[PDB]
Order: sequence, then structure tokens, then C-alpha cells
Amino acid sequence: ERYENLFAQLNDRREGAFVPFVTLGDPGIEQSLKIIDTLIDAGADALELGVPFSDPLADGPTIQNANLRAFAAGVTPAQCFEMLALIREKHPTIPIGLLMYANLVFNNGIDAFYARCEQVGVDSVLVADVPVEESAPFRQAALRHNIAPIFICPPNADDDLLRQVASYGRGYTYLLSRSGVTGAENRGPLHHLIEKLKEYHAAPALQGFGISSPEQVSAAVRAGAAGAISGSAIVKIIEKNLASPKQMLAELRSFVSAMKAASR
Amino acid sequence: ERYENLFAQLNDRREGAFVPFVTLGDPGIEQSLKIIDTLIDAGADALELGVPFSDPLADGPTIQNANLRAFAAGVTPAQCFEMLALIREKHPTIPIGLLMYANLVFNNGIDAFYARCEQVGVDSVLVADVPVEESAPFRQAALRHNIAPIFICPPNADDDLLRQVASYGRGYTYLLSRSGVTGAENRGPLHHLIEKLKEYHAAPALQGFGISSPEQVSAAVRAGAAGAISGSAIVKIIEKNLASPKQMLAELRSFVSAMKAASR
Amino acid sequence: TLLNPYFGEFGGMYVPQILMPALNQLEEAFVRAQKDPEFQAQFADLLKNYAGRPTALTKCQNITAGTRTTLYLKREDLLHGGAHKTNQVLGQALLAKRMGKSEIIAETGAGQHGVASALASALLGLKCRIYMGAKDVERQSPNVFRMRLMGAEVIPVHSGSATLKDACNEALRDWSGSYETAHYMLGTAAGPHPYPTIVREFQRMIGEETKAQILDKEGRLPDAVIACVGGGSNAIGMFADFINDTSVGLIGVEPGGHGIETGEHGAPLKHGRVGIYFGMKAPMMQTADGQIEESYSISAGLDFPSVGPQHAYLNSIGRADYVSITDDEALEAFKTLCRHEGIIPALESSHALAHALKMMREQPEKEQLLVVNLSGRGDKDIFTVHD
Amino acid sequence: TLLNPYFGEFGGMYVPQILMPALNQLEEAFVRAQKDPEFQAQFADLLKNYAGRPTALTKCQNITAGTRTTLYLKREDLLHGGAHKTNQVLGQALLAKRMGKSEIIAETGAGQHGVASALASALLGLKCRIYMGAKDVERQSPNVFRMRLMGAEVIPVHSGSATLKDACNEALRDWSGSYETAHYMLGTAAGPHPYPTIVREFQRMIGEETKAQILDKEGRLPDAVIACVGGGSNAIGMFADFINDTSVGLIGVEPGGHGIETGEHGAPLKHGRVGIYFGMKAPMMQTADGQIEESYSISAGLDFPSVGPQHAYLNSIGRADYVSITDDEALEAFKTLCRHEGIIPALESSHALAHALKMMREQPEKEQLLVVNLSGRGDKDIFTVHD
Ligand SMILES: O=[S@](CCCCP(=O)(O)O)c1ccccc1O
Ligand SMILES: O=[S@](CCCCP(=O)(O)O)c1ccccc1O
Ligand SMILES: *Cc1c(COP(=O)(O)O)cnc(C)c1O
Ligand SMILES: *Cc1c(COP(=O)(O)O)cnc(C)c1O
Ligand code: NA
Ligand code: NA
Repeated sequence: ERYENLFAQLNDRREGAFVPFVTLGDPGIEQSLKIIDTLIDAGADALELGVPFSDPLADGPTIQNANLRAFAAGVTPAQCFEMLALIREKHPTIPIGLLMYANLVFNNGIDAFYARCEQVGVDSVLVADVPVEESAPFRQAALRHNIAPIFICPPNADDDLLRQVASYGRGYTYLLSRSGVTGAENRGPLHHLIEKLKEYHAAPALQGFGISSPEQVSAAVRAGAAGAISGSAIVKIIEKNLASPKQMLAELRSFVSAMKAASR
Repeated sequence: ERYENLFAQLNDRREGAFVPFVTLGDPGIEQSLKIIDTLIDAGADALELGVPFSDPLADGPTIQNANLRAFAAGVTPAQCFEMLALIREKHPTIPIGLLMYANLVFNNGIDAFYARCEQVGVDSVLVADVPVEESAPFRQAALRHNIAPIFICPPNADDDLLRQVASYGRGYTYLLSRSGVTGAENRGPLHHLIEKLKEYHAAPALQGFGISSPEQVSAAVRAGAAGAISGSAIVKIIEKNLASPKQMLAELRSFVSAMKAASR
Repeated sequence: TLLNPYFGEFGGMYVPQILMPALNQLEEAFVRAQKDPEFQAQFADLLKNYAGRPTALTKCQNITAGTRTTLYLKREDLLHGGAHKTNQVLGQALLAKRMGKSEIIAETGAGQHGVASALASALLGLKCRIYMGAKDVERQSPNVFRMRLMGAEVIPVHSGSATLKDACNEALRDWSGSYETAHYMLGTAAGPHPYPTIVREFQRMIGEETKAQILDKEGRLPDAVIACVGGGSNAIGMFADFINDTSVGLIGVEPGGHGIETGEHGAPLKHGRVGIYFGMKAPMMQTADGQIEESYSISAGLDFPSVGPQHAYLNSIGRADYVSITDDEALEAFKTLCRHEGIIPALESSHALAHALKMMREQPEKEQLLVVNLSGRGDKDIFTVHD
Repeated sequence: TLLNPYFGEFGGMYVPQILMPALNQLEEAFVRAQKDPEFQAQFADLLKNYAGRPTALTKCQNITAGTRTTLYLKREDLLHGGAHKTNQVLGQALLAKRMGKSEIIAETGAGQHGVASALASALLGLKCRIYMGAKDVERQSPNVFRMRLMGAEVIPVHSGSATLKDACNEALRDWSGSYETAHYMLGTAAGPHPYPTIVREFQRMIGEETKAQILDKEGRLPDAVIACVGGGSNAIGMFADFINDTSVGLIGVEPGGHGIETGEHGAPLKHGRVGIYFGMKAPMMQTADGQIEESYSISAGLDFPSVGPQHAYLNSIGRADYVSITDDEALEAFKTLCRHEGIIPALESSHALAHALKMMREQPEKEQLLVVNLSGRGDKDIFTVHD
């Protein structure tokens, strides 16, 4: 009920949600844990965390490199769940969503993956390469372990898809602002989808892809979305400041404070 | 009438003819002229001289290299005829036969080549790559300029061939003791051919190919042949003594004296 | 969907939501085309007059001397381009054209699919983009140069292991943002539906022709048809028309590399673990954690880290049997065909030959009528088997 | 002889007396074989089921766009081995076998004839000996390795210029001493009779097939058939069946190298001088003294220093016309076919293409139905056109 509570709270405050993305273990475990605490302290409303995968086919260069850096550090899915448990032990109410690729959740059995998420305190799971057509087993397993199955609503979704996404999803609806892959490189009107989803009582929408400036988050809120997700803009700050961990944290702070202010 | 006279003379002496072979211009013009005088002084009855050709397809390695050495010296067919004229001006009665390949005689016109041979004092011409089947124009041109057209009688010649060779040739009949190419490397009974040629009043036979020792020339005479031709054994002495011209001449002398003695 | 995306438990459509309409579009176009005699006549014309179809079925008398085995080789090595891949790409290019598409996206490891895609695009007026891992481009300059000469744009991918896996990643990344103008010409009978079905249907000539040819020459169907399995296209092309002929054995050969026991191989179907990747549920080269791994083989063309879903299915129900052949085993078959038959086989194809050779040699007195699919020419491998 | 050794003034049998019975033997065997339906059925079977006959006749729409020329390419590049040479060697191998011969002697420059002779011998159980000038062996390691893999003995000749000329010399030297057990498989439609006639008859399928194919597809005979001329085999194979069709033009293309005017070319038929060499009276690359010279071309396979006697004759009476094409001209045709048709042509074949391209481009409004003989595959030349 973490997302439910968060959204009610932001609504009472007439505010939009700012949700940053980072890869667990980038550039290292200790520095990553440190990055995440800074993100929260600077104002993040929720978190979208990617576990290192060898073949991230829905991600552009920036996030592709985040996975590579985590791999260089030796981060494994087991170490990720350990990281996830501690993040929750430190922050009791912040919604935590995992960005996963299918093989990592199917690998040891679908049911067992969602059981582990529950145990650690994860709130939602988005599997980037599983369309609604192939979602049944992931959906069912997530629901069985009180985990929200996140579905993606393309900018060109037809009515049948909107109706499906609204019925199946929970936590939040992932509103894609663009075709293509993740990247602050390309920016790329969602009023119709946002209204239709509301009509079908879908979970609150969070706009993702290409969001890298504060004007972009205010625009998302203005269009009717409950918030915005920003990844490459965040990871780029890590990439830029690798030789200065202290500089990194300070720079991350300014950016998410600025980004969060725009949702108010 | 040089061959005619020579054979009558050797017959009166109950002797066989010893005929050495060398490439004109090997290893150089002046040294070649010197080699030829030594050959005659040591006892050669006649000469078989090859003019340097780029593609001597009836010759083994030894003679292949003789052509190469002459080429390295820059000997040309024009320089050869000059060499040939002087050899005759020095030696009035010794029969001189040229070993030619077809392109060199056809090149400037067949008739003109034989005219040049006459002018220089050449006695016969053997074109290695012209069988009896293709000989008409060469035969006719040779006869027209008082040059003897030499034909090759293979060790496996049938009656028709023997009859042809006997009718067409003049000077001497080239009796091949072997299949293959020139070379003292391989040695390889001609009684039947020798008798049949005599029957058809062919020009006296000279055995050629593989003759490299004195026992070989005595055997040739014993079988009924009028003499023997030796090339690779001769050229090998030149090859061996390139760094010592004086040694060359002395070694050539001993060999042809030995070879000539065996025909007596 | 109009067609079943699964072959039992295997197959599916595991791609990001954004790419679903592209797959549904392709499926509809394929169903239509298959019904269209005009499309059919066009495909047949290119196959016959441009590619060299029908290919020969050659009896190998020398190789089987002294045994009771009769061996024939389906001559795909004689197809324009020197490999079976050409059949496939011509049909997919016509499909792209039928859809109003003007661009072609393609992935390649060893270079063959890239060369085939580049030639089909040059002939049919399509703009071709090819992704190749930086490691493969370095290792494959002759094919890169061929692709470029044919007008194709070659793009090196430096991500991950910088090999096939990664090229396959980049292609879909590109396609997710350009599907409206470009068509993704996938190189094997794998990936998300409708690709496994489409590639099979566009590779079907192989077995169809082999059937008529063997019936003419032997008046009997073969006892078994054998084919190497990299991703599965040449194999399924051979198998398809014989699936309903229950007396005909179907044998697929996977690369054993330095030996299964060394872990240095490319045999996921028989020695990997089922996973979900490349828009597909299928056996895969994978770590215990589920991180995708590379396939290894002396033959660069047998490096696809997974296998077609139809093969995984044909195996599970017992219709087809899969085996493996090591690098040395394939080298020997390569050497043998050169010396006794005067044919230089691709090292890929040599794995299939090596197995028919084992079948013979192991039981010399067994009467056996065998057909090996010689999927390609081996001029390509002369240097490899040289060193 | 049973057949006429001359084509007008050209041809003949200029070999040492010792080799005459070998030539008379070969002629008789050929006449018999030609009459023998069993030999004919055997040759046809190998051609069809082993080599890939009939080869395609491909229409090139892209290349001729915007002109009134219709161009077709006879696909000899699709023949087993990648060149037309294969047709020839199979027939000559069966002839050797019919004679009770068990050994094969062969000459090669660029390596193609050697590869073809080696494969025919491997298939038909003959012991193959191949002579190659030391310069060519150094310059042709891929083909030498192919020959060796196929079981053939490769022997470098260091005499003379250590190239084709010299390899041709060594082969006859060998043959003069081994004709009783070995057969000399000459590589082109040249040399002493009966070779020019035999090679033509064993290369005749090319034009015969082209005729039926064009009649089917166009219902008319071509306006002209074009072929490159190294020694003359692919050209005469194309021309033969059309000689009596007077309306069909016959165009042979000789290599112009850096340009006729530079002296750096390989065009003896139109720019050399008649001589007597290689057991033949024919136009030749020669010095003023009559010393035999080398032919030059970007294409290694067009380096035979003379030309077939039938071509010299067809030229003298006006039945066929011969032209030349420079290295750059051939490079352009090579590049063009790759990009517009997706076919990589041999640089040899590219000289013929380059001429059809000139014919088109020079008079774009002339209605012309042309056929180019694509004698071979160009995978071989990728590195050459690369540097
Ligand atoms: O939501 S996560 C991170 C999204 C970052 C978007 P951008 O700001 O970098 O442009 C995610 C969702 C779907 C597919 C891949 C992903 O990594
Ligand atoms: O008679 S000349 C020299 C023959 C030398 C024979 P050998 O002693 O070296 O073995 C000749 C005749 C025919 C063909 C080629 C020739 O060079
Ligand atoms: C392309 C390639 C393969 C790999 O093949 P799939 O058929 O899809 O398994 C096999 N053989 C050859 C000759 C190839 O070029
Ligand atoms: C062998 C070769 C030639 C040289 O040819 P001839 O046909 O005898 O003149 C020409 N083209 C190709 C492809 C060749 O391999
Ligand atoms: Na595989
Ligand atoms: Na020539």
C-alpha cells in the first residue's frame, strides 16, 4: 500500500511525484547505498532501481554503462536483494520499484523471485521485456506476494490496451512519453491517454523516458500525470563524477532538489 | 655438303662422329667463342648450337640454365648470327647445326631465317617443336637455301614415320634414345630403327639424349649409328667452372678428347 | 495473434510493449503474402532466376565406400552467396516491401547474414543498416568489406561482450524507435513470433526439394536427414516437409566446441537451461545467476547462444533428436569431404557431415539412406583450418 | 588426324615429335566419346548433380534503368568451384579415364584451373600433379592451399619468369616423358590440337543453355553475347551455339591493363603479333626478336600471353569482334554490379560487364538485348579491389 499512501499524500498536497532511477551497485555497492540516501534526502518521493543485467535491450548508452559499471564492481542479484533489505530498514515508507529483464525473474522460478521481493520490502516490479500478452504468470505471482505488477502504456496505445493496462496494473501506470529506448538524449501530448486511464480507474500514471529538466516534470503534472521518472539525467551525474564521490553526491542533491521543486 | 663429306671421311676411317652441344653466348660471347674453339681442338667432329630462347620446352634443367646464363649476358639472335659467321671464318669444314624453337625462325619470316643461315655458313637446322606433320614450310625453305632440315626419329617410331623421316631429312637423322627432355640425368635398344632407316636410305643417324660417358658413344657406333650428340654433360662443365674460365676450358678438353676417343 | 506463437512451452513474444504492433503487423503481412499467388510467383522467380534454385542433391560414393550407408548432400553451398541464408532474406525483403517499408535492419555474427541481407537489399532497393559486435568486425574484415561494397551501412556495437548477443540487442533498440519505416530482418529461426514461423516457411524449399529429388533418385524417403544447428534455420528448412513422414529421422547437430565437459561449447538445446531472452522462451547459454553467456565453436557461424523454439519442442516430444560434434570432429569431416568428394564445406556444415560419418563408421553394416544438408561453402574457412 | 587442326591460318600441332602419338590418342578418344551415349549420359549426370547445371540466366533491371538496353547475365559464377572452368575439367577427366589413364597433369596461373583440376581428380579418383610458377604460388596461397586440401601435388616452377608461361613449359616437359600413364588437362581453349576443339565442345553447354533460356524469357535471340578472353574457353563456350545464328553478335573482351598505349596490357589478339608457341600458331605477347612476353592485367586470371586459334579465326573473317577494357574500367563494372545487383563478379568477368556497360551508356537510346557471360565469382578479388 506504499504507492497508494504516497499518492494520497501528494494529492492532499496538490503535488506531483519525482522518481529518480539508478542501477544498484553503480559505481560500487557502498557508493550506491550512499547515492540512494542522498537521492531520498534531496526529495525523491519514490525509487526505481535497476538490477544489473548483461543484456538491457530497452536501455540507451547511459544506463547501458550503469550496468557495465555495476558488473565491473561485481554486483550480483543476491547482493542486490541484500542492498534492497537495508534500504528498506533505513526508509520505511518510500515506494521501491525494481526495473527487471525477464530472464532474471524467470531464472530461479517466477514465484520465488516475487517471494524474495516481498521478504525484502520491494513494492513493485516492471519487467521491461514482458508485454501484457505475455504477463499472466508475472502478474499472478506479483499479486500473490503483495507486489505491484507495473505495465507500460505506449504513447500510441489503442483502447483495448488502455483497458488491459488499467485492469492488470497496480501501484502506478508507466506512461511512456516516447517510442525508442531510455536516454536523456531525446525528449520527444499525452492528455488523451492520461484521461482515458483515469476513466478506466488505472493506477496513477508516472511519465517516463526523456525527462531531464524541471520544466519537464511540471509539464507532466499539468497534463494530468501523477508524477515523472528520470533516469539517464541522474546516471549521467554519477558517470561525470566517478573520480570524486563527494562531488557526485553534492551534484546529485542539487539536481533532485531542483527536479522535486518543479512538481510542487 | 659438309655432313656428307664428314660422314664419308669417318667411314673411310671406320669412326663414329662425336658432336657436342652448347648454347651460344653461355656464359658470355667471348667465353662462348673460346669454349667452341676448345671443343673443336679437343676433337669435336661437328657442332650442335642452341640460340637462346625464353621457353625451351624440350630441354631439362641443365640446358634451361644455359639459356638463362646467355640471357643474363644479353645475347640476342642477331649477335648469334655474328658469332656463327666468325666460327665459320675460323673453321671451314666442320658441320654446324642449329637447335631452334619455332617462334625464332617464324618470327621474321621463315624464308628469311634460312637465307640468313646460308649467308653465315650454317649447315643444318633442327626446330625442336615442329613435328613432321607441321614441317612443310620449314623443310621447303631449308632446302631452298641449301640448309639440311633435321628430323627427329622417336625410339617408338612406326613404319610410316620412319619412311617420312627418311624421305624428308638431310644431313643427319636425329635418333632419340629416350622419351622426355634433354638431360645427362637420365640414360634410358635402337637396332631396329637404325636398320630400317638404312633400308630407306635416310641420312646417317646421330644418337642424342642422355649420352654422357665414353662407353655410351662406343655403344652407339656398335649399334649401327653414325655418331652421338652430347649436351648436358658438356654444359655441366661450364656451369661447374663459371668462376674459373681457365679451369673450364681445360676440363672441357679432357672430356671431349675422352668422348671422341670412344668413337674410334 | 492469427497464428500460435508457441511450440509447446517454447517461443512467445517477449519484447517491450512498444514493439508489439510491429510484430502484429509483420504476422498479418506474412499471412496475406502466403495466400497471395502474386507474392508467391515473385518469390519463386527470384529464387530460381537470381539465387540458383533448385540446388543439387549430390550422391557421395567415395566417402561411403566399404559400408552399407548411402549418403547424399543437399547442395545449399551452391546457392547465390554460398549459404542457405539467401532463401530467407529474399522472402523477408519482399515482406518488407509489401508493408511499404524502405529500410532494413540486420544483425550478424560471422558475417553471412549481413552479406545476405546486404545483397537482398541492393537487389530490391532497400536501405540496409547492419549491426556487428566490435569483436566480430575485427575478426571479419572480408565480410564487412563485402557488405560495404554491396551498399550496406555497417555499425560496430561495443556494448557487453561486443559479439552476436550485443548486435542482437542494438538491432531491437534501433527497431523500437524506427519500426514505422524500417523492417528488422532477423537472421535465424528464433527470436519473437512471428520470426521462427516465417524463417521456416521461407527455408522450406530445402526439404521440399530434397523429398522430390530423393524420390526420383532412390524411389524411397530417407532414413534420416541431418543438419547443423546454430540458431536453427537451415535445420528447420530441411526438417519441415518431413515432419509428417514419421519414418524419416530428424537429427540436429549442435557445436560441442572443445568438448561438452569443458564447458566450452555452443549446445544450449541439450546442455543449457531454459530461459527468456531475445524475445523468446528457449534453452540458453546462461550463468547460474541468469546472466546471458556466449556460445563457443571453431565455426563462427554456430555462435547464437540459444536455439529456435521449434527445435526445443520437436526435441521434447521425441520427433527430432539432437547431438553434438566437437571442433576436431568437424575438422576431420571438413578434411575428408575435400579429399574424397572435391567439395569444400563450411565448418558449420561440417558438424552435420561429421555426424553422418559417425553413424556410418560406427555401424558400417547398417543399411542406411542418409541426407546431410550442406548449408554452405567453405572457401571462407581455408585460413582457419590452415593455422 | 580425324579432325581439322586449323581454324583458317591458326592452330596446328606444334609439339616435339615425341608428343604426337599422345595428341593422336586424345583426338581418337574424344571422337569416340562424343559418339558414345554412355559417356554423354555420364558427363550430363556429373554436370547436373555435382556441378549445379543448368546455371541461371539473370535479368539485371537496376543496372539498365533509364536506357533502352536489356541485360542478362549467364550465371557461371554459381557453378561448383565458382567458375566456368569446372565444366571442362569434368569432361577431360572422363576422357582421361576412358583412355585408361590414372594420372592428371595440370598448369595454373591464378589458381582457378588448378583448383578445378584438383576437385575433378579427387571426385574421379585420379592422381593430380599441378605446376605453378613460383611467383604465382607466392601470390596465390589460398588457391594453393585449396589444391593441397583436395589431394593435389603442387609444384612451383622457378624457370624463366616463374609464371603461367613457365608452368605451361614444365607441364609439357613432364608430359613428354609420362604420356603413357598421365593425361595433360590443359586449362583453356588454346594449345595444340585437339585441345582448342575439345575445350570448346566441353564448354558448349554455356551458350546452348543461354539460347533456350533467352528464347523462353524473351522469345527472341540476343543482339549480342559478350565474354572476357584470357585464353578463350568461357568465350568460345558462350559463342559456339550462336555461330550459325548470323544476327547474333559475338564480342570478346581482352584486358587492356594500364592502357594499350602503355604496352602494359594482355591483348595479343588485337595488339600482339602472330607467332608459334605453346603448340600453336596464334597472336602472341612477344618482343621484336620473338622472345615470349607476359600479359598484364589487374585480373590474374587473364594472364595467358596468347589466345585461342578459333578466336583469331573468327576475328579474321569478321564473325566475331574483339575489344579491350582497362583495369579502371573493369574496377568500375565490379563496383557497379555489387551495389546495384548484389552480385560480386570475378575481375575477369568484370571486363565483359564493363563493355556491355559502355555499349549501354554510349548509346542509351539504342534498343539492345545483351547477354554477358559472368564466368566467375568475385569473393576472390575482394582484397585486390580493397587496397
Ligand atoms: O523505468 S526504468 C528507467 C527509465 C529511465 C528513462 P530516461 O530518463 O533515462 O530516459 C526503465 C523502464 C523501462 C525500460 C527500461 C528502463 O530502464
Ligand atoms: O640436339 S640439341 C641438344 C641435345 C642434348 C641432349 P643431352 O645430352 O643433354 O641429354 C636438342 C635436340 C632436341 C631437343 C632439344 C635440344 O636441346
Ligand atoms: C549462417 C550459418 C549457419 C548457422 O545457422 P542456422 O541455420 O540458422 O542455424 C549454419 N550454416 C551455415 C553455412 C551458415 O552460413
Ligand atoms: C579461368 C578464368 C578466366 C580466363 O579464361 P578463359 O575462359 O579460358 O579465357 C576467365 N574468367 C574466369 C572467372 C576465370 O576463372
Ligand atoms: Na545455438
Ligand atoms: Na590472352
